[PDB]
Amino acid sequence: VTPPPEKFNFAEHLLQTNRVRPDKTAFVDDISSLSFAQLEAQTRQLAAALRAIGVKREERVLLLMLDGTDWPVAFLGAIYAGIVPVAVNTLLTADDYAYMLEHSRAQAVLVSGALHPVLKAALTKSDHEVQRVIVSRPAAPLEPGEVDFAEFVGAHAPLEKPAATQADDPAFWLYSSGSTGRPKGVVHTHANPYWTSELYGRNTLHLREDDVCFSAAKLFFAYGLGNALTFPMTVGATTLLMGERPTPDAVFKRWLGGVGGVKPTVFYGAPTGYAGMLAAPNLPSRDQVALRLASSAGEALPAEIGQRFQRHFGLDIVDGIGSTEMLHIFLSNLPDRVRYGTTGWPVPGYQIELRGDGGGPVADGEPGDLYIHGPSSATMYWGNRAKSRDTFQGGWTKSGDKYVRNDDGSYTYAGRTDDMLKVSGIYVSPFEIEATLVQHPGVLEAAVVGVADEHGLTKPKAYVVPRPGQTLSETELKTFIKDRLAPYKYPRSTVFVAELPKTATGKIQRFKLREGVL
Repeated sequence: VTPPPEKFNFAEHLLQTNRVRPDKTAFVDDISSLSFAQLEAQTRQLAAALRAIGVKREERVLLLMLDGTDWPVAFLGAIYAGIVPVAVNTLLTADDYAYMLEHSRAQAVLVSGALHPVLKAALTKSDHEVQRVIVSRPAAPLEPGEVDFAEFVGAHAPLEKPAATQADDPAFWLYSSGSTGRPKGVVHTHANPYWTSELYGRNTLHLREDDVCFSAAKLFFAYGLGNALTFPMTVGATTLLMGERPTPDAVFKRWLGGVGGVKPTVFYGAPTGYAGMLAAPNLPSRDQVALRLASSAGEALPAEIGQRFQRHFGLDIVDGIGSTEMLHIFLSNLPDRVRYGTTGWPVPGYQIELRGDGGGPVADGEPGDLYIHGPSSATMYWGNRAKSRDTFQGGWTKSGDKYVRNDDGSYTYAGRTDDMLKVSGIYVSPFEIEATLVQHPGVLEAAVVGVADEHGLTKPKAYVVPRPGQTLSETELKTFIKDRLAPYKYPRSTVFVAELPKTATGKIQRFKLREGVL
């Protein structure tokens, strides 16, 4: 793969790529579609609009939007102007977004109607610098300071040239959270999504122009931003976008061609989603779908889920691992070479090392910490030198995963180095769930650990010591957490116990709970 030139604007790169196919559908969702020509026009008009309200090169804007055709216009429009969109999870709290408005110093926000109320709460409580709120598909009346996205884009002529950025200039941010602390701003450059789109989307998955891509993983996840924006725009594929939660029924409606008159040929999602689908009584039969490739990431794929999907569909599930910091997948099975129970082989372009307790070599078959060297790595966590030094170790990026290398050069997941759980293929801190539980007045102490469900997928499980002399049931505890935590973070079971295993010092020995001591 030839490196991008040193003067490079990633949005201009994607637009120029598709000037050969102006009338092909680029994006379609439940209510709208954009051809590549329509997309380029709206992208450049948004770039002009953001400049006209005074947002400058290198300044951030926050992009808080459900998946839909305005999302790539927002993302590429900022990037075309050399403005840095900070693309964020749409399931967070107002406090989370208040922190991100302050930390990013966002100068504008591009927000979906359905998310405008949470964003208003974040604006009201923070010391932000937002100059304008641009609301895609408002669901309630707007006030001064807020403008409808279509009217904002419609009111400006398209910007005539892109910002003259360098390949290694910041292009956008994603946020990534650890087991404690605030989300970290992962800064990615204009070159980074060129590399993941060429090395993984083109050269590993062999995506092509006549594909119809559809990702259950939203565009704000690094995985979904490549699956359903940077990868298909790189080869001129059409992409289907869906605002709503990806249940088996919502995904099957789209597999069957129920939206936009298109049937997806490439599907991406998490092992939890694949399991939920394979369990659905109305799982489509193979002659009803046009899928030719099924990608998974977000948690290790249990072998039985891959084997059952292959038995049913005649397609393997291609499991790979990436990270927010590496932008997309660096270690993966191949479409024609899948070894279930492993995450396959290094993606060409990336070097993988396993390091032991002193940074040394590990023998094959021994677990080590996984480090990655490749050209799509983020530069830093913005404003956090300490955590940047920990993760970005002279050219190598620490993932926080442990892995074992097999005799055929494949790699098998061996756990985390930092207490995080991957549940429904999304990071969940057990300490967050425990902080929620202990705020219930009937709870004395709580410890949360991951336990495999019946399909082999990790779910949180909570061990709770009730306060003597309050009554407290499992039902009350479920009600309490309902609106306090996202549904993916719900413990799959709660076990009431009289005490928890502790060191001599009073530290909870979480490992003893995982070993089944209670």
